[PDB]
Formats: sequence, C-alpha cells, structure tokens
Amino acid sequence: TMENENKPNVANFEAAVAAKDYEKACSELLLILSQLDSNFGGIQEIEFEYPAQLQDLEQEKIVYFCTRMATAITTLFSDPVLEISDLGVQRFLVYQRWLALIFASSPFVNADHILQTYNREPNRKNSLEIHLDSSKSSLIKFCILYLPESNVNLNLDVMWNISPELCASLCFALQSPRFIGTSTAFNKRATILQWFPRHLDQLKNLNNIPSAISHDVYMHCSYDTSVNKHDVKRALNHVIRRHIESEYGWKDRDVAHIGYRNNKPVMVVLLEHFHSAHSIYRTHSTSMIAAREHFYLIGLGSPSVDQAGQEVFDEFHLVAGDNMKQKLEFIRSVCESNGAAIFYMPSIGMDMTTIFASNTRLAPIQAIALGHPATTHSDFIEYVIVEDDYVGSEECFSETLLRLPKDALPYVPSALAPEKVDYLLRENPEVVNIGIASTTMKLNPYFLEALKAIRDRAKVKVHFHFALGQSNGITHPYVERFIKSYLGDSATAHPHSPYHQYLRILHNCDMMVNPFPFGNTNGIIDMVTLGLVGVCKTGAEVHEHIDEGLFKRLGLPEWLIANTVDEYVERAVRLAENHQERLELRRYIIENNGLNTLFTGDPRPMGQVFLEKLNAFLKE
Repeated sequence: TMENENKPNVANFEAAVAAKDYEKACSELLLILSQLDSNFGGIQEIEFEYPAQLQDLEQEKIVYFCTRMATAITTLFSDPVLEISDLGVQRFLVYQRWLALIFASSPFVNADHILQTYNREPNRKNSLEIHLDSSKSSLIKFCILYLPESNVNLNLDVMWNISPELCASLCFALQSPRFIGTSTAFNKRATILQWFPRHLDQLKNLNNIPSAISHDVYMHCSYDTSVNKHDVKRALNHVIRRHIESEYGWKDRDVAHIGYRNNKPVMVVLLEHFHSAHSIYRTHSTSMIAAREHFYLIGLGSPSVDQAGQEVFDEFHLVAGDNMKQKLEFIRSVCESNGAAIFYMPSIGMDMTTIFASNTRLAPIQAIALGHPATTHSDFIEYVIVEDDYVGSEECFSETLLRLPKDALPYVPSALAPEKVDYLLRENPEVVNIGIASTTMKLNPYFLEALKAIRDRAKVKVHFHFALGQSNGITHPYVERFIKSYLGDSATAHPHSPYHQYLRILHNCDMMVNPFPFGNTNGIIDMVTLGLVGVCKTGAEVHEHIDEGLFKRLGLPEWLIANTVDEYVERAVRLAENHQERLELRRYIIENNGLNTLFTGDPRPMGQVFLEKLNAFLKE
C-alpha cells in the first residue's frame, strides 16, 4: 500500500495517459468515475486545478473539467494498443453514465470520434456504421463508448448473437442515466425497452451484467412513454428470481400459519428512503400509524431513518447483512420468528433490497404502495395500496389494486412550508413567466416539444423558468443545452436550489405547467401554496393520473387537466393569453384552498382492508 493511492486526481489520470501506462490510466479513470457516481455527478473531492478565470464561474469550471476529461479519455481509448482487463470492462459499464455526461457536457457531445477510430472498412457506404475487427477487445471498447448521445448505428440482434452478456451490459448502461431527455438518448432507451425485455428474460442470473444499477433500470423505464414500458421489470424479476434461488440458497417461507404480538397479527414493513423530512414519510406514515389498531407493526430500515420515522412502528430494526443474501436472510428471519401475516413496502424500486424481497414469499399477503408509482410485474406481490382518485386504468398494474378512499392517506405537511404569503398577481405582463418544477428524469422530447409549441403559438411572449431538482455538477450543462435546443432565449434552467430559493423562482411566475408522462405531486402542492395555477396532463398510469386527482382535491377546474399533448398545449396557451381569466382563477384558488384537506382524513382503511383480506385468507 502507498499513501494517496486511491485519491481521484485529474492530473494523475492525464500523466498516466501521457506515459502510455494503460493500467494506471484505467484505474485512475475508474477513481474519477466512481467518485462522480458517489457525488451524483458533483465534482467535489476530485483534485484538479483550473485557470484563475474560472474561480467563481462554477458552470464554466464544470465544462472545463468535462473537457479535460474527454480529451484524456480520447487519447486513451483511441490508442489501438489499449487492452481492458475484464474486471475493468464490467466496471466501465456500471459507470457508463458518467462517461456519457463527461462527453455530453463538453463541446464534443459524444464519443463518436473515438468510435470512428475503431472502424476497419474504408467504404462503406454508411459513415455511421462501424465495422470492427473480430477482436474481443474491439467489441468491449466499442461498448464502453456507445453513449446515449451516440449517432453511430447499433444492431442489438447482431450484438446479442456475438455476446448475450455484453449486450445486456450495454442495455443496462443505456437505461441507467438519471437524465435521458434528448431525442437521441430517449429514442435509444425507447427501443431498448421494446427490444431488451424478451432477451433479459433469457439470462439465468446477474453474474456477468452490471447488477449494481439494477434498481436504476427498474425505476427509469417509468419515464418512457410507451404503454408497455414496464416490460423490462417483469423480465428483471425473473432473472432476480432465478438468481436468488441458485446463487443464494433461497427458500420461501411456509406462510400457512401466522403469529401474534399483543393479540394482533404481525405486519412487517421493509423501508427504503423513509426519513421524516422526505416524501415517503409525508405520504404514507399516517396510514401505517392507523394500521396499528389491527396489526403489530415491525419496521425494517437503514440508519437514515430518523426517530420520527422509527416511531411509526411498534418495533424498529436495522436491516442487517453485508450483501443481498444476508439481508434477505435477515428479513426472512424477522417474518419467521413473528410469523408475518403481512409484508408491506410503501416504496419499491429505490433500493435494490426491496426489489429482491419482492421476488420472495415471506407472508401470505404481500403488498406495496406507490412511493415509486409503477407496477412491480411480480407474481409474489398481491396488492397495491393506492388512493382511489389517483388510479387511471387498472390494466397498468399486474397486482390487484386496493383503492382506498381519497382521504385515507392524509399527508404530513413539510416543516419548510412558509407561514406567510406575498401573492404577486401581475397585471402588466409584457412576458408571461411560466414555471416548471421538475427532476431531470421527468424531462423528455415530448414534454419539451409541447413547451416549444406553447412558445411558438401563444400570441403573448412567454419565458419558462425550470426549477430543476436533479440538476447538478456535470449533469447541468447538458440539461441546459437540451433545454436551449428547444427554447433558446425563452428559457432559464436554474440548477438545484434549496427549497426557499426554489420557492422564490416560482414566486416570480404567472402560471405553471407540469411535466408528463410522469407528473408532479410536491410541485402541485407548492404551486397552490403560492396561489398559482397551471396545466397538467392526465393518462392511464398512476404517475400520469395523480395530477388529475390532485387538481380536483385542490379545487382547480377540469379545463386545466388535458388528455392529449395538443390539448395540453392549447390549455397552456389559453391560460397564458387570457390574463383576466388567469388572475380570477388565481384569486379563486387563493380564496378557496383544498390544501387543508390533504393534511387530514381517516387514515384507518389500509389497516381495515389488510385485516379483511387476512380474515378471508384465515377462514380458508
């Protein structure tokens, strides 16, 4: 061991490339990439120096970082001698999304200039197809640099014949970015969600693909627009199922009998991201608390759960284990000693441990809620808890829906809610400012085309202010470029800001519009707090329908809820042109708030309903 041997350092990466020490260069690259990963794209903790001009110019500094990196990576991967170890290959692909952003936030856009150095046919006649030699390493290197922004052709079928695993590894990588918003990236991912599921169904386990981003592929498919987007989840469940049976010694529990604590059947709750300052607590804690009238509640979580989070349960434990196997054995054991009646996950998808537990039999009744609002396509999950006014069509779910009364999940108000108001109802609009509250995952070509259409068609001048949640470090310059590619001078893409700065941005707006397909919840609550109105789009998925449900709870009129994109555009334009109509509507909402009603209701039905299914099951 040597002092400083694992410190990510741009100059060290560059010296290793300059010296043609391919091994030290690759490892120095992996150090920078995994740090990007830990920082969620932030560049803090990566040593580098910059021209003094960039001292206070954070975005320029970032683009400079991406540019130094892209040019070192260009030298390295263009060298025909480079041979990447096999640990190396799988490591580069888990991190592909950080290479993607390194190129996408530099002026290079993508790594196609490296790919072209791998071509062998001097014809051909298509410039965008790359005829590699037959080396294994040539295929490996092509894949690593086959980024979402690539313009180069790719035939998945041909690739799947050559190598199933390498092909699945690339498919994983291309689904895992948190920003998949441009046409080029989004279309790539769209075809992969049609093509890939029936192929992933064929793998027999997770050993030679990038499993560490499995939850990313499991969640991100929901941000697509096709009716069958979740197909990948079903096939992912089958591989996860065959993995745990072969690689672990997985035995389901016999769930014929149940146990009791204080003469109540036991509900075991496995938590992910359940802190009292965050949305899962805010939305689901009250129903869990009231479920205690009928069940003894055991919460299983990590140390990120705060005291108020732990206090929702009669009993709380850290989920123990050093790998997936042990955690699953821990979870199994709690259900065993207590003889679980119910196994419940208010959120599934965000951690991998919940995804694995869903491919498992632990209790006779097993249910999820929509903390991440997408079906599981898992045979082992019987029900989905959901508010009745938020479901679109039941055919989007493989589970049977348990449709609770629209007031059966009262929310906990955030502690950060302002206690005072200062409503700005601008009478003299040269420009109509239109705010958008969105994470980066929610951005897509369709949504951005709609906004360009509103801008193009409205007879008033509009300006869009994006208050971006996700947007951060090396992600940001790329998002901003994507947004300018549609809206030019008609848009400002604000980086991530603290809640009170986020509120000031929206406070300077005249109306809002919501992203689609995957809408807002918090953004809507915020919009109403500030006395604003806007437009949303509804559809079949819960994540599409929520906005409709909420609009209605909050006393917004039906005409702000569009059914198609061209209605969305037409209603946005209307609300933008019709100054008086807009202001009257804002005065209306300021005077009549459903807000109150979100924070109260009868939280008892989830408990009642789980009791009923358990009693049915206990009868027979």
